[PDB]
Amino acid sequence: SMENFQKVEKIGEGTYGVVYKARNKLTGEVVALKKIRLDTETEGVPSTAIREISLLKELNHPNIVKLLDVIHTENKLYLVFEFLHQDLKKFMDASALTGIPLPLIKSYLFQLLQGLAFCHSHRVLHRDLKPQNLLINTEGAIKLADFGLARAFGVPVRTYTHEVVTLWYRAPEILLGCKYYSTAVDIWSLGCIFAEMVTRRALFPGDSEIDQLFRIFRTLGTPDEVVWPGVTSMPDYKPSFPKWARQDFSKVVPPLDEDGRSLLSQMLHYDPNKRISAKAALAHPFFQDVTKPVPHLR
Amino acid sequence: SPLPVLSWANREEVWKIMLNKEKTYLRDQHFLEQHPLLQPKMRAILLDWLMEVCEVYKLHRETFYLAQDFFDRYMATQENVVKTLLQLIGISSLFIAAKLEEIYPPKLHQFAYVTDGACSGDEILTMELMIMKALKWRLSPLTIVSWLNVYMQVAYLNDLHEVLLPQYPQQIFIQIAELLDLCVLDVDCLEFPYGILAASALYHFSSSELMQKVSGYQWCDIENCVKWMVPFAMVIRETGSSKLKHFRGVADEDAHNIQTHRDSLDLLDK
Ligand SMILES: CCc1cnn2c(NCc3ccc[n+](O)c3)cc(N3CCCC[C@H]3CCO)nc12
Repeated sequence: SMENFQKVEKIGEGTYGVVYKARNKLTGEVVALKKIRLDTETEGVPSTAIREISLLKELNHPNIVKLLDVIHTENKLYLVFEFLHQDLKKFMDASALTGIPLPLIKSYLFQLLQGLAFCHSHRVLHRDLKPQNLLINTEGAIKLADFGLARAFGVPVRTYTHEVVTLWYRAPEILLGCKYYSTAVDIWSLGCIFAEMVTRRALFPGDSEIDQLFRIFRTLGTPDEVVWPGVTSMPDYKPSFPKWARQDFSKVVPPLDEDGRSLLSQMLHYDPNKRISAKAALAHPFFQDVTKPVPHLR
Repeated sequence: SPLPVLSWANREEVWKIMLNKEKTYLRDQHFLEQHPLLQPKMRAILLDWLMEVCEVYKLHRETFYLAQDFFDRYMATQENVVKTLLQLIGISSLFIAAKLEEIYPPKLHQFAYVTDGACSGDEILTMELMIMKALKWRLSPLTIVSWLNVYMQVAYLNDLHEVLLPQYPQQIFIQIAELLDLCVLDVDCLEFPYGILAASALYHFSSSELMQKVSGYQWCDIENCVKWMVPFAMVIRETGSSKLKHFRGVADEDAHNIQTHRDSLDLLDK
């Protein structure tokens, strides 16, 4: 069934399957193949695969990866995607000594906040926003990839999987065991990736669930019922947690201007109900140069 | 546009994407008009059987409605189907649905065991790929019960318009669900959008006014659907509404979301 594709290089693993860079023998078109071995699968097509395919076949936006086709070779299921020349984790690493230019950060964040606003409006939670899943091209574009851990949400939401986001980019509401979670979990991840682009170091590089919380608490200050109405009542909340004060964002992210620091702050609000939204974040003065508003009816 | 003002997106945009999705997810009431060996009461007995397995396995009303949507949509792609193929198509539609919606879905064997040997894990594993390939991997529909969820949330919303945190009575939800479960058994429901069917069942338990407030649809939009649901509503009303069941290992804040089973076919005969 994959008779027109020639595997060129192994790209990596990701949420599920194995990613290979392949070439269309006739077309000259380069794709990324995500191969799933059905022969090994006891429950058949994994739920992670079924979700990625159905969610992305309904998510067409320039800042979201394009699923090109799905091919089954009576042993294997291949997901054929658009190929992107680099991932944001490799790029930040290559730029660790240099630094990413602030205009390129602002461009990347803006495009990332657009892909998310689209996901969220189509009622899709990414639940795995980490730099290895954010794919860049040579032209200046960044796209959301790997929807393997994503889920479509209801209006209203209900209890979803707890073991859900990459530890370093995990929102305090997941960590503190809230029953419900939503769109705010992805904005937290983006807040972290934003500061990591600025500082070239992970914002909260915890080694356990408890260390993750403490690292957050040390920087943003231990939360209370005023900053977060509901904390003290939440499952994993312990009154024995050390009491820290919020650090000045001038020390936390020094290259970032007043408008940059404001957006980051609202993106990292403890209260999911108060945390900025992807759409709102687009209207923040930090992008008031890169974007000009549109007339509002009614 | 019944959704309140939204934080994460434009409430009009969200609602219109939701609406435009029913236009991209087609379902036809004359699908057995492609399968001449098949009778509409066969669909009803299978749909009833899947509700029972769902309750047995404590599955969500959502995963049952995903299987129903998958079944009715897969048939519209098939030409000639025998009565014997139905147990396989139904349980495989349920197997895909369970994996998409549940955190800990029942294993492949649990789905084979519940067919009493008539279906092996291998046929389920093959059928699953035929259904998915035939549906063209369009497995994210806004189910009948998905709409009642929306409607019920919009009814129980205060000045702090928190549209995602669930706040509504469980008993009222069940009583509206039961009616929808009873109408889903008759293949004629597919002439009415899932949004319309849900609104109309809500109407039979409330009024035109609440219905419009929570769903957006005008009475004219709902008139032919309420007209058709009229017998079903009375069969339920004649019997008296059911009670909110408890399920072991299932938290009570979600007991209303667990699929249940009754004498739905005996009631359907009317
Ligand atoms: C949607 C599939 C896709 C398309 N491009 N692409 C890239 N491109 C960057 C690139 C290409 C060639 C060599 N080097 O390594 C970097 C990486 C990547 N991933 C990163 C590694 C773990 C798997 C996977 C996760 C995210 O889908 N997946 C993909």
